[PDB]
Amino acid sequence: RRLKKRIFAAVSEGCVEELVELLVELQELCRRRHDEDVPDFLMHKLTASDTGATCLMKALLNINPNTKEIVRILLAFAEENDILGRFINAEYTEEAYEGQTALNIAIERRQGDIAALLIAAGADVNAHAKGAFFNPKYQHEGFYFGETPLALAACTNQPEIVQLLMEHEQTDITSRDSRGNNILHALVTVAEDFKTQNDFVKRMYDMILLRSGNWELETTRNNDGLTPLQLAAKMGKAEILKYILSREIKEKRLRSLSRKFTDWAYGPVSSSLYDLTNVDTTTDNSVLEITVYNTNIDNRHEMLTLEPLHTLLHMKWKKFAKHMFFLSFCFYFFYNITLTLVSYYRPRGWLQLLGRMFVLIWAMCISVKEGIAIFLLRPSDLQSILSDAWFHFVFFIQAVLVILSVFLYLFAYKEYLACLVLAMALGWANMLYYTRGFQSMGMYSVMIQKVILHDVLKFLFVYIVFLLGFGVALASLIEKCSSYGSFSDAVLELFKLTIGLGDLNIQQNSKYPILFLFLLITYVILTFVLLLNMLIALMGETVENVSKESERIWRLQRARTILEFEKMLPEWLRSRFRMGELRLCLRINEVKWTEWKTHVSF
Amino acid sequence: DGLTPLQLAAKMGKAEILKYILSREIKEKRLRSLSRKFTDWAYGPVSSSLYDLTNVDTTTDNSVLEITVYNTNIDNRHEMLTLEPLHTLLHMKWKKFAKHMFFLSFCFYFFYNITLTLVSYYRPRGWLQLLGRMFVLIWAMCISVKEGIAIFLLRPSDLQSILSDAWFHFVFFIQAVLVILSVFLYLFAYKEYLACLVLAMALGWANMLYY
Amino acid sequence: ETVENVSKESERIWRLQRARTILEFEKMLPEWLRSRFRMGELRLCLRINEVKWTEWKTHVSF
Repeated sequence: RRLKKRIFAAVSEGCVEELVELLVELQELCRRRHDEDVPDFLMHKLTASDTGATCLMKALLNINPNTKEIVRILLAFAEENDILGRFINAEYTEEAYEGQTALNIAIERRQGDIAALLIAAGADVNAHAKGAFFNPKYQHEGFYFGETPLALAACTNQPEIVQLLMEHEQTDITSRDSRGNNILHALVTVAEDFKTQNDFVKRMYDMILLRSGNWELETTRNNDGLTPLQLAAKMGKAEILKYILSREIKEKRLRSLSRKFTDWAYGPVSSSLYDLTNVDTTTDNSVLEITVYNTNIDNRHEMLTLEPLHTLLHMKWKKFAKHMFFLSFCFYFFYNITLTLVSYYRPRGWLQLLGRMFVLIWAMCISVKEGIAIFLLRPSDLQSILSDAWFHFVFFIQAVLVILSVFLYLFAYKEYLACLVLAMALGWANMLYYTRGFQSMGMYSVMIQKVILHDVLKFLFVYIVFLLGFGVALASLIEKCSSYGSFSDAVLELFKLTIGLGDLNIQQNSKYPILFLFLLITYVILTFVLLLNMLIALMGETVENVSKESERIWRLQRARTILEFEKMLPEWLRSRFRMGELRLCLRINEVKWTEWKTHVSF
Repeated sequence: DGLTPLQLAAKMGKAEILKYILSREIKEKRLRSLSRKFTDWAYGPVSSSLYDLTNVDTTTDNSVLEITVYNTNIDNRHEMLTLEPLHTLLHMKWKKFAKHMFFLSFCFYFFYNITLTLVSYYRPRGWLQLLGRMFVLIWAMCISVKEGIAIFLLRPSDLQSILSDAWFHFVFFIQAVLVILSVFLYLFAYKEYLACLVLAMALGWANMLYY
Repeated sequence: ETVENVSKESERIWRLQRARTILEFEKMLPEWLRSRFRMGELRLCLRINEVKWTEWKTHVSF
């Protein structure tokens, strides 16, 4: 009741003589045997009852210029009463830091010598700090480091303790923690995608993999089924991905770990074989399909520009995707030409039935294809971000409008013309999707979507309240017997007056003509001059901001087209795999006239 | 003037001395009551710390939050409103009780303007309008007296010089007095109530951009 | 020129207008219902907790 808090206050600040006198006094209080329990009474007088923290963690959490010898005499006292086997490896009891033993706090607080002192004293290294704070839901709620002391020494940039732990006998390196991660997935989750100056994590990954010297750390999957390569492609870290995909290590006994084998080099020309184990579309979930089909990252073009992704997409294009894209565009052009010629020569016999049937067949095909492609619209993050969720909707709406027009035409209903001309107008406005094949037209097909979604929806969501306010404030003072008779004619007159049409004549059948004229002049100064040109200043800002970022959007849209047309193929006709076994080992060759010349000029 | 060094450094707009004073961690004993932030525990990047809220709240009548928000004579007000314990204080003060009050005020003003629009559109060129005229008159008297108080406290006359929300008090008060003037001219024999009523309705629908 | 100069300075103006709305709605309350004060005595001592992933990583990387 009194010695426990006394020794807990004693261990904190570092009064050594008070500490050793209270430990020998605790030994005398232990000497009078109450014959209840040998270890539980010692734990009750040594560990706190609320948190679970022992005197060792309290010594380590509160470092001071006399912090080593208090741990040494405390371990000597633990060594004295035969308690050290269940004392130096004690964990928390609460479910917050549940598992955080003394070795983790020793490693985290940059105390390497105390860490080696505990590991030489018989500390456990396979401990798992599996508390909920250690594996939180997001990145901002807790410290995720893989809950092992080896990964904690690796992520906090202390390579001394990493070398000190890998040379130990018991420290299993491929130990998978609660999420499934080994040390390499934890190193990937800590790393930073932007090229910062001293990035320790690439060096740590390098030396840990070379110190292990086995393929096993590189290919174990976590609970989501992702290797470190697929995980670094998932999270969007371009530097670790660029290191892993092109890893050239030259000496013998570390050569099966390499992934790029340079075959021959001469000046700037170099031919090299890359490895394509998990970077293809052979398997169901790979680096190409991950780095193209993401939405949760921003540097997708920073990842799609490095080999063997760039040459893989070029070979995949010029082998079989260019002809499939131009063939799809030709079929959609003939479908829209046939729909236009049918809907223009409407009967106000035997020349239309051929001409109606191809339209109906291709409409049923397009509707069921988009029905499948929106049935797989499960993640609902593709809807949030601009990447090609819209065109599935518009193609499906045009197909169902065509088939609804045909089924209303074959019956006695004469409202088929509305559905048919909406189908034809939508079908000719959908041809801008096929302007992603060129380079100078992708910047013109993405601008429409960025400007409609960013600016014009905002300006219309403000302009509707001025339109409604002045519409009822003008229509309600017109005497019933000029043009402003109803609400829904005054709203049309104000819309005509906004876009430069319409008559701003004086004489409407009012009883207050000066008030009517003042409201009309105020509306024209608010929306013809102030609101409209402010919208055009905003649209200029959006178009300027997107036309300096057009080529990234075009490359990403082309890559998504590649992988969609590649998934469209059957299992046969995928006889276009890359290269025979060396492993797949795609052979590429490139010239680097900029790096060779600055490498030589020094 | 009744200002501590903390309130003075918030008044003059000096962000560096304010950032030093509000988060002052001194670690040795005998200089620990002078500290204002007590760091409770730290682990890697996660840190939990207790800050002090003596003169940084709205408990007293003149404090650092009320000074650094309600100023006009400075330019770096966002440089001061982004440091703790002001940022988390405004977030807690929002999500506890101010979000519901703001959305409730917006819903009441939307229903007041919908009722004013439906009354002023179906003008008689009986028993369906009197309910419909009376809620408009009650909420107009409430809004007019609220803005009358809020412009009665418009003493400094530097809030008029700088864009911060002196305009909307004027426009809300003008729309409220236009509504009550239209009602009092409608209950008499005057037929110039339509001018005041449609100016009130147009101003009431252009005032929804404040929300 | 004005719209370009204000749309690169919009988020400051929005944060300041939100803060003025907070303090106005807080002054609107009576003396009762200000049972939403921050934290009991240690002094008031608001407890906050934050992660600083940028300062920790550059502090560690040296």
